[PDB]
Amino acid sequence: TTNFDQEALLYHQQGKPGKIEVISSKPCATEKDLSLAYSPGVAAPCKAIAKDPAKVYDYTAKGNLVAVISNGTAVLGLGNIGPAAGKPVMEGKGILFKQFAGIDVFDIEVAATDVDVFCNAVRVLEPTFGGINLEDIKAPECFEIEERLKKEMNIPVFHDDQHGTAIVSGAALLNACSITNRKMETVRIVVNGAGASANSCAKIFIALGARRENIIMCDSQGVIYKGRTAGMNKYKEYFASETEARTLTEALRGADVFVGLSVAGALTPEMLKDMAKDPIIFAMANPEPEITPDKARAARPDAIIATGRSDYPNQVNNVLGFPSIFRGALDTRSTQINEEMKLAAVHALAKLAREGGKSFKFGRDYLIPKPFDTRVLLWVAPEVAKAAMKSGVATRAIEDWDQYRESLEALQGPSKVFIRSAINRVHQNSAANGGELPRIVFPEGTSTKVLKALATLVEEKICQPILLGYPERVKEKIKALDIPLLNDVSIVHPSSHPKYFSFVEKLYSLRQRKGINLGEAERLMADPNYFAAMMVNQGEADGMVSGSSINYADAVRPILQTIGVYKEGIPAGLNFVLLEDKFLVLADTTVNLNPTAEQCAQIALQAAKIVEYFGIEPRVAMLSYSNFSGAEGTPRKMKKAAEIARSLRPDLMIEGDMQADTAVNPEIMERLFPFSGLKGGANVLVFPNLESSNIAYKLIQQIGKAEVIGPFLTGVRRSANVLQRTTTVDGIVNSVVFTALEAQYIKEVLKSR
Amino acid sequence: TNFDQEALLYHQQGKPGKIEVISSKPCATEKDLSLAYSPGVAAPCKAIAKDPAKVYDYTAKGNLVAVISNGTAVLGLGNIGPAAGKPVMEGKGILFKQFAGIDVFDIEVAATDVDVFCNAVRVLEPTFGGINLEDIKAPECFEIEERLKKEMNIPVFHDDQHGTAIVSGAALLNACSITNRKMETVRIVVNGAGASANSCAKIFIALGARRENIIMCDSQGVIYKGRTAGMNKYKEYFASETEARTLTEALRGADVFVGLSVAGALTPEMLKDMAKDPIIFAMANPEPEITPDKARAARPDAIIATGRSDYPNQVNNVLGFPSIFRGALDTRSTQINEEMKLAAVHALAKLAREGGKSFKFGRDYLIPKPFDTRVLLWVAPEVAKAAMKSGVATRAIEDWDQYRESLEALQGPSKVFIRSAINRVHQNSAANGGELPRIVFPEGTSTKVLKALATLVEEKICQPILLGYPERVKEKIKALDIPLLNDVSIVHPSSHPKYFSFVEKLYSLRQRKGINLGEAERLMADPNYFAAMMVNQGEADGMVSGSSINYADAVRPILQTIGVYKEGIPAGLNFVLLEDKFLVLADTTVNLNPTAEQCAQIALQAAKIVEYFGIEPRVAMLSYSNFSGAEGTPRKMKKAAEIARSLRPDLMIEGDMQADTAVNPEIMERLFPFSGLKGGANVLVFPNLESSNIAYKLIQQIGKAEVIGPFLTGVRRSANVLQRTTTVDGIVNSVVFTALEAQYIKEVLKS
Ligand SMILES: CC(=O)SCCNC(=O)CCNC(=O)[C@H](O)C(C)(C)COP(=O)(O)OP(=O)(O)OC[C@H]1O[C@@H](n2cnc3c(N)ncnc32)[C@H](O)[C@@H]1OP(=O)(O)O
Ligand SMILES: CC(=O)SCCNC(=O)CCNC(=O)[C@H](O)C(C)(C)COP(=O)(O)OP(=O)(O)OC[C@H]1O[C@@H](n2cnc3c(N)ncnc32)[C@H](O)[C@@H]1OP(=O)(O)O
Repeated sequence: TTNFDQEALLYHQQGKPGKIEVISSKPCATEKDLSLAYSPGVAAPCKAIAKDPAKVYDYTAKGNLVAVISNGTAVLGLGNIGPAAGKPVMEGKGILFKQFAGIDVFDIEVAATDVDVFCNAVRVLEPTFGGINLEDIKAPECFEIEERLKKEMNIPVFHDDQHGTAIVSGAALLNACSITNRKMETVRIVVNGAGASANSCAKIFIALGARRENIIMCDSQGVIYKGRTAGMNKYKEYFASETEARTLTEALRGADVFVGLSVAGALTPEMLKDMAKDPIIFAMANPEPEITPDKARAARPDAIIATGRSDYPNQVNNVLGFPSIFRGALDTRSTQINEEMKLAAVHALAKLAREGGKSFKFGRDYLIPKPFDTRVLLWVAPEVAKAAMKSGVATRAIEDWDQYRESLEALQGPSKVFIRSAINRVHQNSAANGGELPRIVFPEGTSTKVLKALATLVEEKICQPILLGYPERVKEKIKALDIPLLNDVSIVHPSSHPKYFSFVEKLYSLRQRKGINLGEAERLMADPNYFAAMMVNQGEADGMVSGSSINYADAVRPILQTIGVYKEGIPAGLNFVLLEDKFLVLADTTVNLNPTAEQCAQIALQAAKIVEYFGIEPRVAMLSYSNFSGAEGTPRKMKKAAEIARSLRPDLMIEGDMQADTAVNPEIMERLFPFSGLKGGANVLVFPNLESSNIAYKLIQQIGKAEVIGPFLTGVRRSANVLQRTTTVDGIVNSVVFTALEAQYIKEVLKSR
Repeated sequence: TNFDQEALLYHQQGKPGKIEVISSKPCATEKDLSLAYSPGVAAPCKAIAKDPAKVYDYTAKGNLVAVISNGTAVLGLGNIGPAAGKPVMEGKGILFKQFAGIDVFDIEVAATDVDVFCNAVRVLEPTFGGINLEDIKAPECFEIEERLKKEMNIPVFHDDQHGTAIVSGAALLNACSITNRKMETVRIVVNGAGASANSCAKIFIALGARRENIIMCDSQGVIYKGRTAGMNKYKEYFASETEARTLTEALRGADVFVGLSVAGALTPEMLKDMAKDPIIFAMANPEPEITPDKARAARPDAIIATGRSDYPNQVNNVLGFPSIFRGALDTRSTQINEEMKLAAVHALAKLAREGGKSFKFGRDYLIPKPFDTRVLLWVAPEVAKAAMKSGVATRAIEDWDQYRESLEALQGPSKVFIRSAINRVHQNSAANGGELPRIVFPEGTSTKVLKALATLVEEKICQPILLGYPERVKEKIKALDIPLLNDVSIVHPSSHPKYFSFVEKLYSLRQRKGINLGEAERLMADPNYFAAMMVNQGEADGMVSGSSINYADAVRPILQTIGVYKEGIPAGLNFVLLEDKFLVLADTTVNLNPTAEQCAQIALQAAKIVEYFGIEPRVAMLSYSNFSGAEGTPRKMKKAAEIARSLRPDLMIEGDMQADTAVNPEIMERLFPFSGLKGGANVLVFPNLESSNIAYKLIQQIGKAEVIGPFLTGVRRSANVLQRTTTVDGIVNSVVFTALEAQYIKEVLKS
């Protein structure tokens, strides 16, 4: 079938099949380690737990192990396809738990559509798990199953499909009512859809203060009125209204809030006209919402809008709810997830939306936190903890809350969140600038890697790409690769660009005494690399990305000739290694073969200032094959480099010469060279020659199991980066994210002066 | 209680428990999640809905085993409960991952009733590729297993029932082969009616024993046909028509005793009256029915197996389930039938009757050791073959070499490289009459060195010789409380008999390099110089230094004393132990800026070492460039590769190239298919000391791979200098490989 589907298929099938693997968190390499992990040593925890059962939480994974359980009768938007065919989404859901709350998950697909047998099978699994996440079970069975297992089991039971939308949209409505000066007891709500999510929406809205009579529920047969027989059951009567309205159009007349849990296009302009002033629209249907935010505001300008789409503001995404909720539950070793806790989550999210460089402004286009916000865990998980204890369902009290947030941050390290946060920041930047995306030029307009990355990139609003090349030939490669998301992208052929000759004049004037006269300037300016560099220089672009298809020197050279270094700056490649507790910055990985002490120092200063952009204390090591010897050669160079750097930046920890492990490992430093002023391990590593840097970062990238992003060109006046030609597509995507950042930053600085 | 306390903290420290579920694929970024979850995840779903079998292609199913228990028969603690059994189930899981690379969900079920238990497990089938029932008390377990085996279409296997049967079965085959018995005539009595017994009888009969020649006993005595007292459906399976009623009566003239019982049950009288060449399987835990020394005291002709590791012929289940399930899953089988269990038995037995060299088949080696790295490669394919032949397989394995490759991928260097080294050292010693390698450690007062030596002498790795003032070294040894080193030889250099002969030698070597006799004497008083000379003159087999001194100062007296072999160059070499492969990095320590020629020779040295471990070396000359050959190191590395290829035309040697280009074959094929390096490189030669040194140290710290070394190559005798940043575990590894280098050199010298 399609391209994206094929990618997903290969994603699941390549290497190890599936998306999860169960590994040891403790040593198990030697026979002794196994004598502790298994017999005869493993008897010790058992004996303990046998005598004091609660201690299962102390000696086993339970305190962080959640079950994602399903019979696959309501998978995503695919319906009743079976448990086995539902296994990939349950593995996926597990991944969300791990990435957002650091929770371990076993995905359990049960072959039981009978409620009775499903519950009998699951109930009895309780000793194994810290909590149960029911997922993708069709209505009305899911209601019966969750209600039953919620009490029969002494660990939390939570069907996300029912309550996620209710919780998140609950927060969104709290804030929207606050903006429009509504009080909920008077708010008239209409819910369209009778799936698993609808009932929980009405209940949560009432828990927040809305009145039942002011809420009207609809399904495929229309308004769910009291006394209806056609297509009803026990649970659809739970919120049947005694309203006179019978069609969807009639329920929404003079209405305040629309909660759409149905089908695309279901909400019509006629319906919109007859809502109350400042109508609140939740169009949560999948794959397309009941109406797009643009159509809704087109019909009625005072509207407030939320979707399940990330393309549009106010995305309600279930990922805002279950990770923090289960987190709070597990850390308090709670017996359930009750209404007090769900409400605690609702309010925590809502409050979070209502409160470095830029930040999202609270308003009609910002009603709830963004999914890639690292603070949701920090804010929500503890309020859930608090609510669990206050309700008495917690069995373990949390006393030190700061210490608790430390424990939560540890769960959210750079290997999980750095890129996520970068992307968010790009979004805060564009949003805070009236929404324009940075204009980024790609001189390699026919590069397969580049076009494929741009698909991802344009879809997620990271930049506005401009491609360079012959328009017919690039439109052709784009069609051959079947990437339709790029039919709008600007394509420019340099020689026929209107600003071409002014560009050549500029290059000429810049390099007329460096071997480039008008003839030659014209020649060079016809080259996309040069044209791109000049667009960036002249402000016709906010940044540029090249080198996907040629060696670094050739790609970087026009950048250095056109844009040049800023005062005292030095052109230098820099990469991030995204580890779990920290990230390391490596420089210079691309430009300088054999930098002097002076040059190494400046590189250090540049990397340092970048690290600071990310709110980290840079701690710098000048790497060598030597430990504090200062011997003739590389040792003296790196020692002097550290000395110079410290003189220009006396506030920073900068040390050298030292070996790499001495540098990154603080115990080694304290045990062997405690006189060193570098403490806590360095996070910035500058190399003595191009061999060491280029080789190190590439090896780490290939055989280490840590993401590394870059190289990023530092030292230059305007925004430009040269990819490693060995890059992957996902690599280019990460690169362009950070180029979008650099571009946004530099544009901001230019607009100040 | 101290071992107990250690185990407790082991479980309590860091993350509670012993397991965590991690992603095997990228899933941090927006794109990655759009593939791991909605909307991309719809694609595999839609596929599986269409063809349920594809659940094996797009999910962990084909490598996921449930270790399921209710905690009614946990280890040797009995009916202790589901929550209390959780630690051993996680543990069992760790064993699955380590011995077969199988992922496991530990499932502790709160159900003592057979019908509800079975109803809960039956319905989990879509989740797992197989079910390993564990620690469920008899007789429930019998009913449960038979039932779920019928009801479920994925393999069902209660290891407690069949493990001892299978392993001791292999053992019995071999023991009978040594003693020239045919199974048809062998008289067996098995003592104990636990979960293990019936399956023992069943497997023995499958191997050729007659039901009539087998007697079962429990606490009340012989299980005869027509006995009523305390019998049940399953104790009837092997009721004998024997006239014997006591155990002692059954064992009279018997060939085999299978003890699945209690300590002391086998007595000299019943033992005296077993047949000639009695076979004793004393597998009670914690203590055997009888110790091997006492059984041989009573009957010298006895062959003995225990469940304990202290003694030869250990019967341990860990030899069974990992390959059994491996074979099962890889053929995507619907069950584990008797045919497969037998395949396991026969393969285990054959493997024992066959690293560089191995053990001697006889009465003290009837089966492989539990930690034999050959087991998975040997057993899993025979299980698979049996699975296919018996029709329970749903996916045929076509290429057996491709399959053994895949199993090697599962049991890669990160799990077994050091293990195999240790085994190889042991077998070298063993094949050479038990002499341990003489390794001299000049830093006799180094705490890190002493701590490593504890493990080293404990594990029969070498004969250490410490250097320093005997007083101060014993003083520190007592201070650190390491009692295993009260026997170790300690030498004060100037007080050694061969001291002056050593100084003369140094003199004659360096009399024209700035050293006359006085100076020679003076230097030879230095432990580093003394150690070097000791190794040189053969008064030691090797040396390891550099724990408390910088590398240059440590390595210099070695190079001045022992020196390089012809055409050789001193070079530091490291291994990176990854999961699919190991990488070799050189030269990581000595040469600041090796020439092309030097880089070539370094390459050759690394190559020969890799070949020593049975790998095809593939060499990349690293640069900041891809096949540019520009002035500078690119040119140097291109030339280096050309020279290497000239000296070893049979090898894949290529350059100049970047590191990702080198280790990654896709990059290479995508960008530089003209190159002669195919399949990724495993030997990486660096253009300078900065790059090599920084690389191995960085990888070691932030990478998640063990890195071992540096090892000094190019020198005439076995000597290595540690990185001063080494940890103690680092020193034990280093000394392992030093022992190997030492053994090898001694062997070639005797030629
Ligand atoms: C991602 C990867 O895999 S990276 C691959 C490994 N790295 C490489 O292949 C690149 C290695 N380095 C080089 O090739 C060279 O140092 C280059 C290309 C960066 C310099 O280019 P050269 O051909 O030597 O001189 P060139 O005229 O092109 O210099 C470019 C411009 O920037 C300036 N410039 C170049 N390098 C520097 C530097 N370290 N510091 C300050 N200014 C510099 C120059 O002055 C020049 O501007 P100007 O001539 O108008 O004054
Ligand atoms: C694990 C880690 O962290 S390593 C840290 C980084 N590595 C280092 O710091 C060591 C840096 N390298 C060096 O300092 C030098 O290369 C050393 C120590 C290897 C040798 O340096 P020198 O001071 O010249 O040694 P020295 O002059 O005493 O001679 C060494 C002996 O070995 C020989 N030798 C030394 N290097 C070599 C070589 N690459 N090739 C062949 N022979 C050599 C010499 O012939 C000499 O013997 P000779 O006296 O008969 O001529």
